[PDB]
Amino acid sequence: RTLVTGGATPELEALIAEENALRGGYSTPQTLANRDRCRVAQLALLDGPFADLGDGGCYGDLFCKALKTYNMLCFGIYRLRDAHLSTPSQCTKRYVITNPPYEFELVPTDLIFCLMQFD
Amino acid sequence: KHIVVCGHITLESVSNFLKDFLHKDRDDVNVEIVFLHNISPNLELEALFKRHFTQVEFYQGSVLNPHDLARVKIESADACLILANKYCADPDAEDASNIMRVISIKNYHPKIRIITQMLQYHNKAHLLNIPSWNWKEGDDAICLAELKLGFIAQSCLAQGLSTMLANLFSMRSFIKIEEDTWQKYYLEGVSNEMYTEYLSSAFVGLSFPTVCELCFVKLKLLMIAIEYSRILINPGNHLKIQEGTLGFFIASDAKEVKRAFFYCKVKKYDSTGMFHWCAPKEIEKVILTRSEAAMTVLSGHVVVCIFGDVSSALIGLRNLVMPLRASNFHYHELKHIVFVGSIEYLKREWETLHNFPKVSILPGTPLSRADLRAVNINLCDMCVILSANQNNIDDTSLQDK
Amino acid sequence: IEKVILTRSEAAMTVLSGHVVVCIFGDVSSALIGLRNLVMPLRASNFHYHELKHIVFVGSIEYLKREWETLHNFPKVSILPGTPLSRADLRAVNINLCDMCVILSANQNNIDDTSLQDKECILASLNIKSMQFDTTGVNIPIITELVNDTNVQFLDQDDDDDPDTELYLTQPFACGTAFAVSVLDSLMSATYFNDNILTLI
Repeated sequence: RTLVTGGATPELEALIAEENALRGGYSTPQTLANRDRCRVAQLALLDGPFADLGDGGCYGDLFCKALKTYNMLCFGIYRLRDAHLSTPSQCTKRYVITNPPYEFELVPTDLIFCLMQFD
Repeated sequence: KHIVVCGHITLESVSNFLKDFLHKDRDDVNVEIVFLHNISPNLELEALFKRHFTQVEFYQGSVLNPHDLARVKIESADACLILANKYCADPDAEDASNIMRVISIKNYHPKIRIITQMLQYHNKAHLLNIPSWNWKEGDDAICLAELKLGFIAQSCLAQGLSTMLANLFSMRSFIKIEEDTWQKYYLEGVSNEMYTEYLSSAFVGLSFPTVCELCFVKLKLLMIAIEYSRILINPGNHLKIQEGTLGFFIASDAKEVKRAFFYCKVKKYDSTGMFHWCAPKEIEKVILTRSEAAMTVLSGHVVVCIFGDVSSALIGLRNLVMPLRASNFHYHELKHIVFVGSIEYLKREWETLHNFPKVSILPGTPLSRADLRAVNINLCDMCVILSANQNNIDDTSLQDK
Repeated sequence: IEKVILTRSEAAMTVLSGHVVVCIFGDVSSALIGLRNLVMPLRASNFHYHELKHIVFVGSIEYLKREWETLHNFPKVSILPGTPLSRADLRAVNINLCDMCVILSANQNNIDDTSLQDKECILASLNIKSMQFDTTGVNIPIITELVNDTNVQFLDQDDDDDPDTELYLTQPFACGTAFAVSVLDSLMSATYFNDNILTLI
């Protein structure tokens, strides 16, 4: 719930139990650091700084580098259906890879599931 | 120990629940399962019960009868499970029935764990207002509409996340495929599941990214969250992990999960500050036309298609818009949302959406290629197709045509 | 009616103590139940004016407007549109300081469902019992009306609920926090043998 519904905090749960509605508020020293949480994102390893590792680099190497560089958690790979096949084609359908091992190569046209912080 | 399963006892749901709960790859299956229903089972269902002879026992009775509840020995049961008809014509009647089941169970025994489905989100407050209910203790209820709409909304921002999350709960083994296709890679991906277990005490002063990379490079486990009264999704470089924080694990089986413990060495936002909030807006301020959509340049947006009318039920599009208006996003990074469908139906739900910004409505039908070209469906980030009347239509087959 | 219409803010800023609240589950289509006979003994004249009990109403404004034509002549009456299931709404009328709470059911007559009988009344009673204040809602005196006698088992939790047991032996009826119309059937045999209804009732 707290991952997919934006946020399910005890304070919000108590407020919705009390009111069954939502009301606007005002800026405070608190409820402004409340935005500091990770969100879902997709990263393309084509133009970013990690595109160098996208040729044949290790997925675990990419993961540890992203964490130690930006606290940039990544856990999934979005890969084309016929990317593994040597025959080129116009198919753009992409399947999902869940928790790749450390010794996993990278296709230069791969999309990676990721989580990033807030500024 | 034994558990009690009651509610919409239908054979396909029972088969799915048994094949998921009693899967061979679990640790222990010593717990027993007891059923309750007011209708006698059919011959193939006695065949299934005979197949699972020493794990499940059936009984005849009503969950609203205290004599039946004492007969099933609920006071000795570890937890109670409630199944609801996901394909009921009237969602409100099923929700009220499930609420009555919960009330009866809590009345017979105050302290016991109950898990149930929830067709509509607006009755969650009704269920929570029960005096004996305490979700802090472990009384948890799942809302089907909330989870589905959240999955779709998060898939809008990042495609594939819906199945990424949905494949983390189906308890499955690993099956090898040697055909060198996408199937083997997808199956190796889906072989993983979700587990929770307390980490070793050696990780106290370490930072969260440091312990993440350490556990990854050491024993091939990765973190997604930790328990703090709150669950923090990937804290970064400023949180020192406490003792017994119950980190969340992703692995193929609980055996590698156990390895971690045995370690060898103006009003812009909501009053809560959780989501963006704006002043109430009249629907006429967000009604658009074909020419208005043509002159309105839209790119990198979200288009949702809704089919229904006044006679149709309610989906709860507020519960879909809500995760897309979180405070985690900046204001100018928000995704514009437009609506295509019946205005007569959509006025029944607009009153739950006037507090959100960047919302547009285009009356018509989503089968109009002119309308789809007007909303610039070429440049949309994600297109969503729903159907309010998917359940109440007469034909058993030919659904969502 | 506009003179006695009260919204949440003005109801909250006003103070009420030792009052009587009424919860109504009805609409325009629901059958009339009659409330002049309810406010009548409260607005008798044995009481002095200062010791009179204030009465406020929580229910659908349509039903209140339909019933107002026979009720506007009584003093110290207020109307609050809304629903009795809202925790903030119940907090706005200071139930913790309220003398006692009454729950009705306007649409009990026309509903033909064997199940779901008095479900809204049971839910409201559970909610008011589950009320928590700065001290909880179990001590709030309430009376509820029931149309199915078997539903009385759900009104309390620390009770040995049994279906074979009849009505008056139950803990809610013995404590006076529950009531039903089925008790009134004995009045026919009572009045056949005597003349008690003519004066005493």
